[PDB]
Amino acid sequence: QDDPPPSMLLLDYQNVPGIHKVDDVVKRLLSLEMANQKEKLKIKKMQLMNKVLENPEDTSSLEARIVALTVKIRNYEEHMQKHRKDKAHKRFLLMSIDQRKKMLKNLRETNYAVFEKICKELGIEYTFPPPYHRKAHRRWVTKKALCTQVFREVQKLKKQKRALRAAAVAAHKQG
Amino acid sequence: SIARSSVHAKWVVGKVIGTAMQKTAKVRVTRLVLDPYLLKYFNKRKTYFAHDALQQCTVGDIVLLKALPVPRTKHVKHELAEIIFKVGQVIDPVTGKPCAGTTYLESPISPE
Amino acid sequence: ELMAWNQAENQRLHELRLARLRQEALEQERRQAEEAVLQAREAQAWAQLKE
Amino acid sequence: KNILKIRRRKMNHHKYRKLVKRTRFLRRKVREGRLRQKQVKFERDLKRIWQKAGLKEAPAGWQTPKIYLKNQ
RNA sequence: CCAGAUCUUAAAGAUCAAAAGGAGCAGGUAUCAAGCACACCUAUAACGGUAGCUCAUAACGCCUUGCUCAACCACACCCC
Ligand SMILES: [Mg+2]
Ligand SMILES: [Mg+2]
Ligand SMILES: [Mg+2]
Ligand SMILES: [Mg+2]
Ligand SMILES: [Mg+2]
Ligand SMILES: [Mg+2]
Repeated sequence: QDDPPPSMLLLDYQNVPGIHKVDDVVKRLLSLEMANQKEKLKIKKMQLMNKVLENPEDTSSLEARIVALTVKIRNYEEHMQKHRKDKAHKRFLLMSIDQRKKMLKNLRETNYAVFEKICKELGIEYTFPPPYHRKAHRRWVTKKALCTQVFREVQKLKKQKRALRAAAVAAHKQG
Repeated sequence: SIARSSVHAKWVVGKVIGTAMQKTAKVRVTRLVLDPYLLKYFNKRKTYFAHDALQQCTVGDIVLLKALPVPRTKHVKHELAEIIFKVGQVIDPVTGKPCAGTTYLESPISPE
Repeated sequence: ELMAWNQAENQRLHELRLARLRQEALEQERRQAEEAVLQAREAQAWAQLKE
Repeated sequence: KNILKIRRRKMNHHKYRKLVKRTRFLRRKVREGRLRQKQVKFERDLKRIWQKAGLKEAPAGWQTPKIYLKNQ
């Protein structure tokens, strides 16, 4: 988790001349201290888009959109941790995650170098969709578990039988 | 000069579905087939295993397969010949330049 | 004969294209001048308000 | 007008609900039976698998849980 | 794509073409939705190693059934 420090002097007032000469109080009113949450999101967005990107000027580029959407997503995460039962924001979160991923799968298919970088930097991990979405239910889950255990047994038994064969034939061939 | 394969598939081109097995690419090939009732063309798909010597293949790459003279297994009748489009890194065959989608990554008119 | 013919044809088209793209590059720089002007104006206006 | 259709369904449904009330514990019995049957066919399906794979006993530590007979 | 048999002739041909294959097409039923080892590598042909393979573009089942006809496929008392 990052920490856009309380004193950080909101985005719009950072580049106005001679700000640092002003007395403590006004500096304080322009701080992230007296700020909204939306100001901390503006800051977080700028900072991320500077760490991660190449051309922070292009809003249009896929990568840019992915970074922005990722800020929004981390924010819904926070909100959802506080309000467990808000179903509306759960919707925004899951939805907006799917949009991120759609865009990622679109990067990977077009500019791969960048996609690689982004996944590393935002810690997103890109999984390929499965073929066959099916609901794993009690019967199937159990049966499959069994079939897997059966398999592991059988091939272990073939291994033991081949150990016995090798030992027998070797101790025979020697004398 | 006899080296042949009895397969109809002597050359195909297809997408790489999955790489999960050692040195073997799963490759979805797709052809146009004419639905007789509607007289229209739809894409029938079929998979081929291909032998990848250097394990060169990401998922999603468009790839070209040549039929293997002697089948490596029952399911492997093709060897991967070329990688036609690497996934998301594509060099335009026309102008020889890197491109991401419909955009040029390095302009062809800026040689120097 | 035909493969060579095709080759020469592709080269012909290649030169045409290079012409077209140089032209587009020029028109594009013109656009960059325009946008730089407008963004400078609004940068100023914003700086004034905030100040 | 259209209600004639609705009315019909209305009646059907009523009569059926009524019937489920009368026939209730008969129904209970039959459904419990079908659940046992289900569990059994399941066990057979599993046994069949580990046997056709040549094993004699089921693999180590295999209890074959009761899924359908799951307490209500 | 052809091993083989046969005919002719030195050979080459030719006729019938088993096994193996697959561009495509091919009965009903999805209230049959999962199959449960069904893949690959290594290399020497084994030891060993990866953990795969099929499937809603219908796998795996169940039912019905000779056929697309110069013909073809199958059977030959029953237990394929
Ligand atoms: Mg009635
Ligand atoms: Mg012959
Ligand atoms: Mg044949
Ligand atoms: Mg019959
Ligand atoms: Mg018979
Ligand atoms: Mg008789």
